[PDB]
Amino acid sequence: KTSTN
Amino acid sequence: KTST
Amino acid sequence: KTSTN
Amino acid sequence: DSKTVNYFDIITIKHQDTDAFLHSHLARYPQRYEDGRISSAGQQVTGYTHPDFNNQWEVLPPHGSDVGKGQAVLLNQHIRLRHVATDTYLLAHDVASPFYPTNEEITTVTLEEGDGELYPETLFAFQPLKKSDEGHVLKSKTVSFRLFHVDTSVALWTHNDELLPDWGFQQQEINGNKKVIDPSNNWVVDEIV
Amino acid sequence: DSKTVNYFDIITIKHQDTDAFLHSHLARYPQRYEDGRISSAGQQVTGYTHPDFNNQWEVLPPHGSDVGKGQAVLLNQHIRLRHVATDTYLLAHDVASPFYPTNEEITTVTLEEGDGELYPETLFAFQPLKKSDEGHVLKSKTVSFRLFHVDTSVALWTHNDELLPDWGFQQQEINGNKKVIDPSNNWVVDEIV
Amino acid sequence: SKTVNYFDIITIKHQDTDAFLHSHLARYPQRYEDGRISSAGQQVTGYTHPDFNNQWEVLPPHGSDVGKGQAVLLNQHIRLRHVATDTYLLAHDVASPFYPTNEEITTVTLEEGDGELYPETLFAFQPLKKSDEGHVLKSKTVSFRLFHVDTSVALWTHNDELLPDWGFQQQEINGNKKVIDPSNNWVVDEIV
Repeated sequence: KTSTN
Repeated sequence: KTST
Repeated sequence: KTSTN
Repeated sequence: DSKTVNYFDIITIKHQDTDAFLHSHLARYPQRYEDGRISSAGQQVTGYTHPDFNNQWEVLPPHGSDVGKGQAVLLNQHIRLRHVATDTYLLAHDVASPFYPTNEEITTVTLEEGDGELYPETLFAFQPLKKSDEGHVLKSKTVSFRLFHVDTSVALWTHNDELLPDWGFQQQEINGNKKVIDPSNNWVVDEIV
Repeated sequence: DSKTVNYFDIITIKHQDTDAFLHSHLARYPQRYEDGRISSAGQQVTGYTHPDFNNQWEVLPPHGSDVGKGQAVLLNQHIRLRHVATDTYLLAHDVASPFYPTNEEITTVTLEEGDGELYPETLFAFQPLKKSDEGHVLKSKTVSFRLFHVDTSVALWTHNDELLPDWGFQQQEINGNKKVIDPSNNWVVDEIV
Repeated sequence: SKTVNYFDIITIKHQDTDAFLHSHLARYPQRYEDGRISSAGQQVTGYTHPDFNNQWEVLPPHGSDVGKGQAVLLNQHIRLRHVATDTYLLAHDVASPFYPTNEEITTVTLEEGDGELYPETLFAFQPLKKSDEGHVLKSKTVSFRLFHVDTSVALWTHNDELLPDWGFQQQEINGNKKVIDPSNNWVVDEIV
């Protein structure tokens, strides 16, 4: 779920 | 195959 | 080839 | 140079800086990391320093190729990599990796998952370090390359300064590095099985 | 978040007035423009409004610098820019641009040419808007600059009132503006990749 | 500027586009989008970067009074062996990728090229002016057409449209039946 950033 |  | 002007 | 890699060959892929092999197995990423971030819970892809059946990958052409036996893999051609031991396809996507929120999680997917909506995300290239080498033959041992993900433009990266937790058996984390030009992104084909 | 730009970083460079990224790709300028002018037939450099791998540039020092990792790029130091996706050097020269006969064509050249006879034409500077900011560290996002060509004293410029034709994929023209001190020449480093 | 001798390895550079005559193991697709059928042979392309796959060995014809260490003269018959793949340059009456009226340029194996297809592997460094026949071929300073003896075409390239992905977006090379055209002009860039 967690996108890169 | 296809000629010029 | 063509210069600026 | 030992040998030319052809499509449908089975290969092992070794990181130059750490000597770890690109590796996979049935264990999955934990649903959540300690900092609360969410993974895909997908199949782990790791760096493994020991020779092992689970280091074997089959090099495959893209869909609609018309390629057959005995044809060399060339640098910068689009390819797919099938994990031999679990029969799954390598994939990268915009999901934060285990240790580097800015780098992408690398996983594998089943044949059905990989040939449908997610197919474009299964395409990689053996990207030459010098672009002028595109179209040269992929050979074992002597040709360095980046494993480049076509869809998100990351290069596969690993390290051994910190190892995965117990759920990763203290193997090396693999992730997609968005900075493609980095010597730690360099791999070789170690052997053709 | 503003971060310091170091030599050998990979960056994206964004035009203040149009929000376009400094971009390149394999397509070439037409040998001649409709009015009969002759281009260099070199690789196109354009302004591209979407995030893309082809917006990425590596910041490099001049020949004989001995600069290594962890050294900040300073405003008005001489720099070079290598296009990551095609492995070529940014270059300007006294050739009339696509839409502006008085402005210079901006292109990229192969590593061999750019490190050989054309080397002097590959030198640029992040020129500060204020001369009193000479020697200050370059930061992403918060420091505006002009991209100044050392050999011909132009600043890179773009616009979006008219776009390149189909041969440029309707991207923005980039050219060398001889009027250097002008806010339409302002860029920032958008990201360190 | 130095003399090109038989058995020298050279790179050959197009004047208008700066592309090098190039080859690699990739093949032409069996069918093009417009339905024409290629030979499915090895690709020959124009490549803007210096590279090993730009190297060709200049060879004499089979029963020639020319030998190694002797100058190539303009309009003499020659053969070109791609060094990296060990194949012979060849042209034939097959429609090229982008130009139905121009000929496909390919390479063939040593066995094919020394056998039934041999006559099609013969080329000439054709002088721009016929009066320059017999002059010594030199790098950098002598322009010529790369002329196919068996079909009377001149090798041509362009960079307004690039090859598809199966050709790495390199330039198409093909045989131009209009021989006298400045876009057919090449030079030898370097002797390796």
